[PDB]
Amino acid sequence: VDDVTGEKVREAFEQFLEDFSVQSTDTGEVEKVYRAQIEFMKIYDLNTIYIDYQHLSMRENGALAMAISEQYYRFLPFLQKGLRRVVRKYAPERVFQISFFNLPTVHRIRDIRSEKIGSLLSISGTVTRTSEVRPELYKASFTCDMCRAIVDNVEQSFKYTEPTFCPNPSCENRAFWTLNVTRSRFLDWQKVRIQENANEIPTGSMPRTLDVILRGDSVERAKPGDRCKFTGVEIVVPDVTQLGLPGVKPSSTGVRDLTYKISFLACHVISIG
Amino acid sequence: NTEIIKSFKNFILEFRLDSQFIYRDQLRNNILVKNYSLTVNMEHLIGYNEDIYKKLSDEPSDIIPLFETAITQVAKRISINSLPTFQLILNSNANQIPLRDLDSEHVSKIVRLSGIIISTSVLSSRATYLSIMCRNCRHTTSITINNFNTGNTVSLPRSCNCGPDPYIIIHESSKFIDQQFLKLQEIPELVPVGEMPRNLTMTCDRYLTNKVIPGTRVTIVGIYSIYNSKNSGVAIRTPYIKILGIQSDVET
Amino acid sequence: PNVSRTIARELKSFLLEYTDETGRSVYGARIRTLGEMNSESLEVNYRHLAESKAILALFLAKCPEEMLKIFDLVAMEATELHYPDYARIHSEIHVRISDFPTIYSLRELRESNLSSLVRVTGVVTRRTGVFPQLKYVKFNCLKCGSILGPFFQDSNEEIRISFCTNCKSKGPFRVNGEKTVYRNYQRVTLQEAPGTVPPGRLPRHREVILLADLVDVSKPGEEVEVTGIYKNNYDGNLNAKNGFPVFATIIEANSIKRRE
Repeated sequence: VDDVTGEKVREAFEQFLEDFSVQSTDTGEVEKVYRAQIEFMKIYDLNTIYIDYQHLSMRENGALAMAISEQYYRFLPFLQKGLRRVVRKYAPERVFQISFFNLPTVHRIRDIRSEKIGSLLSISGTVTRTSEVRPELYKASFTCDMCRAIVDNVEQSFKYTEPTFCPNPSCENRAFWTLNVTRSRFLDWQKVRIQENANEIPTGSMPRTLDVILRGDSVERAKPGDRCKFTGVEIVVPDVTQLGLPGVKPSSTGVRDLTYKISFLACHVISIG
Repeated sequence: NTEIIKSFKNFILEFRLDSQFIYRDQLRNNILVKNYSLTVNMEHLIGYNEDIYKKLSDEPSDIIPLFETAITQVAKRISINSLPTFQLILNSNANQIPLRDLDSEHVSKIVRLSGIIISTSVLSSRATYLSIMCRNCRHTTSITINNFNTGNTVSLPRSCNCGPDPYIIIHESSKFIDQQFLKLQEIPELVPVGEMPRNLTMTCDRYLTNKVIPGTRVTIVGIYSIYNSKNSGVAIRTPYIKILGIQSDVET
Repeated sequence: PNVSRTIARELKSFLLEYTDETGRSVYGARIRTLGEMNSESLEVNYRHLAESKAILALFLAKCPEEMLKIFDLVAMEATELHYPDYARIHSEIHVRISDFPTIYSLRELRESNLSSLVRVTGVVTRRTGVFPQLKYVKFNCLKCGSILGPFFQDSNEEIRISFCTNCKSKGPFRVNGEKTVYRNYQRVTLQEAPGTVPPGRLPRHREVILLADLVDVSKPGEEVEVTGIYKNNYDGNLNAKNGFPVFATIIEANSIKRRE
């Protein structure tokens, strides 16, 4: 089902960058620029790409980008596997991040609504109160009671938990959340608070904010107080601290209520303005 | 534990300078006034025997509560009902350790030093001998604590099964003592040119309370010990000096 | 590994047989300055070792947490041919690796500089008091005896070494105050120097652990140059943040230089 159409967006994207999306010849951009973008990262090894959004939508006439604009969150397992089938036919300690840019529209803070969860969009704002750079886990090696410390798979999510199946000892799913730093691959991120631009808003009534996560190789590119555009994803984060203004928050029948709020994720930041 | 009493019980009875012997005349004149203590000069231990002071200098926390029961077996050779546990107060003069250089090596060692006292506290109560009864079994017992190492080193047991800690302290038959909790600042003539003057906190036992006013120059002989309350780090303890014998000057 | 015995005999010749500038081997005339100050610290330059053997210069930047133990264990038996009665004065020497220019000011610390020797300058902001640390976890098991052998929890880790099947079954263990070797401890933070700031940005903090010799070497307001290592401290790392598995990073110091 989703495995089927997940390979279709995989094989189309794998067939996309193997072909060229640039027409003007004899003045640059000749013969599959994305193959030429690979070899420059083969010399330098910074593990990223910077591909256009319009250039994806020019070939199939938006037959593919409308899914990538809508169901963007589900396809990053399938876009990462599709890129890794390409470079192993090209290039011989590796991780890869897929950055987009050149979007048609710029949205604002007041137009943020929950019909666009897992989609792609841009936003402009003012950067305030940056923080420090810290590692995040993203892959664990949690051992067990027996000497088999084999743990390179499950529970890389946003919960800091360890796995349940494939038991090393003869026991069941024992205690969890162990991170043995001998083999675990951390990336770095920081947290900033974006604020709406001054010369758009009406009469001054404390304009609303967000908190944005900058993952990967985008760190310390946000200056304290300059305007920027960003990438599309809009996650929601489980939190505990929201209390005092109650609604109908559904319970979990270990009892725990669920409180949600909005947080923004990025992959490419551009400092226009 | 065994027979180190008799190696000290002969020290009180038989120590003797030229004509008049001291520790059977200091033990008798401190009972008629009802004073209940003793003052050992620490040079007279090592002149009489070196093997005794070898044990006392190595592991002092387990042997001074053995000498306190070696006195109260001698005061029943003089008085013949209520004779409590005696207290041992000692003083000497080897070499002052300044307050700035107290390393991690001097844990549980006899250390003397000097300084100025800043503040005191209000008195309190510590228990020595208490009586316990269980709530369901009602099996009475008696725990006698004599050692002092501040929070908890000796506590209630777990069974005489019955529940988690079924024991109650009975307040109608016990004995209690005092504690004082001073503070001590180093002398400003060992000047901290780029530092502030540090400080330590001591404890005092039953017969050294209310002896010193804030603002004096003292010399203090004690055990540099450690305690682990959380009242800022991982596996971090805190230092304090269990005073046994404050040799102040003339108060002036 | 078990290749360490090949390492032990072959850096020992660079404590005795490394000479320079017409005799006077600088690490034969260095152990004589131990003892007469009695200080358990060997100074070792990095340029004086990298020019001879380029193999071990790589094995300092790769994993110095297991490399420096072997570099300390044979460092005892270099002094023992000079001072044979040195088992009883601290019984231990740790080492003092000199300059290795990795990080420029403060802010180049990514994943790619993890668990490696980093050299960094800064300014001391504030510092705590001096405390003892355990360094020797000694149990209080009720089934076994209360000596029980020396076990090591000497990190920022606080190891969950449970006592199971000690004498006949799992005896309940605590800690006592008996016969263990404590050592000093003092946390001092450090921020970026005001001369080499980029325009506009605030300076950044970092926590530095000192250990057992280098306490009371700082004073608040000094241009200090730390040559520590860089690890991934657990034990309360963002306790209210479990949706973001974000770890705390503390530099454990290995040397301290003043302003130059």
